[PDB]
Amino acid sequence: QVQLKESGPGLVAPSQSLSITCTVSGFSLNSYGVSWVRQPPGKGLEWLGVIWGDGSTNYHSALMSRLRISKDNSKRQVFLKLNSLQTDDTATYYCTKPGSGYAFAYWGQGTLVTVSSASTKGPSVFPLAPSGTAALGCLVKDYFPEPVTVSWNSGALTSGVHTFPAVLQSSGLYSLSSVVTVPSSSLGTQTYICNVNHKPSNTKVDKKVEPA
Amino acid sequence: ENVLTQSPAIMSASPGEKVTMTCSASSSVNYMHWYQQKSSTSPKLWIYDTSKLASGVPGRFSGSGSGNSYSLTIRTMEAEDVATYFCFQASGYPLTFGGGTKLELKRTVAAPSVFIFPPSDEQLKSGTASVVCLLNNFYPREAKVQWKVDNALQSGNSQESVTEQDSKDSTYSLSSTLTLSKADYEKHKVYACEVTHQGLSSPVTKSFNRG
Ligand SMILES: CC(=O)N[C@H]1[C@H](O[C@H]2[C@@H](O)[C@@H](CO)O[C@H](O[C@@H]3[C@H](O)[C@@H](O)[C@H](O[C@H]4[C@H](O)[C@@H](O)[C@H](O)O[C@@H]4CO)O[C@@H]3CO)[C@@H]2O)O[C@H](CO)[C@H](O)[C@@H]1O[C@@H]1O[C@H](CO)[C@H](O)[C@H](O[C@]2(C(=O)O)C[C@H](O)[C@@H](NC(C)=O)[C@H]([C@H](O)[C@H](O)CO)O2)[C@H]1O
Repeated sequence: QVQLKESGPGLVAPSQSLSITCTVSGFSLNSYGVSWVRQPPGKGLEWLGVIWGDGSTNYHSALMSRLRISKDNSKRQVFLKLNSLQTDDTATYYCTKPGSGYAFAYWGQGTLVTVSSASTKGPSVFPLAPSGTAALGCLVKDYFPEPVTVSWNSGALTSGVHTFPAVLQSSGLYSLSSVVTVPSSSLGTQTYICNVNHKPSNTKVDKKVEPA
Repeated sequence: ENVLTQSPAIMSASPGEKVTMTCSASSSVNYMHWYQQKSSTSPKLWIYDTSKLASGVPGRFSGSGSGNSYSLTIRTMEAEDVATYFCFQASGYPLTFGGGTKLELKRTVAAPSVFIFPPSDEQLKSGTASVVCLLNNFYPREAKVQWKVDNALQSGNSQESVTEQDSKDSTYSLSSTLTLSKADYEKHKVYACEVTHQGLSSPVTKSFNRG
């Protein structure tokens, strides 16, 4: 069971440096290369570099200068350090193991990294109240950085839920809606709570949505 | 840099249709790889050395090509094949990916159901007013929403957001949010949302009166 898992900061200032540790298991770093790939938000994939079994390294030429990859074979860890951070280093970073065809056979989950100088900010949560079928929802305004997760009645309500991707406001803050359609008959008896979690500001909010 | 251009960027297919996307490389390589990615989670290796299937990949998938020009093919499109597919070369540095080919499912036209939400009394106490128009369960993607306050057309004071194709019924949904200041909201009466869409013979309007 080959596994990789990244952990890094989530939000760093430009000109500081990004440090990400990949913690692996189920293969030996002495014998095997680990690569690093990133995905800017809503774009495709960019390869960054590799550290092979022998300790040697190949970096992407756009970055061979601001990037270092290193490891500790004993601790089961690969390290990525990227300096002189720019706004376009904002991205989800993965580590990968090359296997078949030297193509990336195994991937970690990935960590979102947002490059900005601004401070964290938890969202306000407002209800979108209902008027056969009724629509109701939650508006999640003015948070930074990504992500938020939304659920309804603590995971018990998934049928009919649309949670929108987050939109960037003029403030430079994010905003996002989650809606759900239910039968209008159920408005009297049933209880709709939306469960908004912003891990970066440590915010949890449960908004009972009521009829208008 | 071996730039990998994928054709097309975006395409759709009914269940049972054969699909073929291509990857076209600026420098000749001898082996092309493909990943599949679903909705922001980690890419899975899908095809390596041009035509070998990775672990887990159904037989309906194959790959082929040489030199400058490769392709991935699905014998018969299935619902669980909705993803973005990336080509990849590891034949020279830097290692490079395509821009991806996004594969979505065909289905019939469906008009949106349109709902409109006044701003909460909760939000108004805080000094801003967000008015939300919901367009629900429509196909295809393209949909014009514009706003009217006392019949005056609004412009660049609203934004749209869109779901990925829904995995039960293959439709989209859209939220439009008109932003105003508390004061500006409070000096008008009729807020209206006019949606235009190919499934509608005539555009649908939803509105409310402020009180
Ligand atoms: C051998 C080589 O040159 N490797 C390069 C690698 O070249 C590939 C690549 O360009 C691909 C395209 O993706 O084209 C060729 O490979 C073709 C197929 O893709 C490939 O599947 C096929 O493999 C054959 C193999 O030849 C047979 O022997 C085997 O029995 O069957 C398979 C299946 O057919 O061969 C095809 C060609 O005939 C090229 O060969 O490209 C990458 C970049 O993408 C690197 O440049 C590779 O070279 C590495 O260079 C570094 C230094 O920069 C090291 O020298 C590294 O060696 C180690 C390491 O230090 O980590 C040595 C370790 O012993 C080794 N570990 C083990 C257990 O073997 C590891 C390990 O192999 C890798 O970490 C991958 O996990 O590599 C070089 O590999």
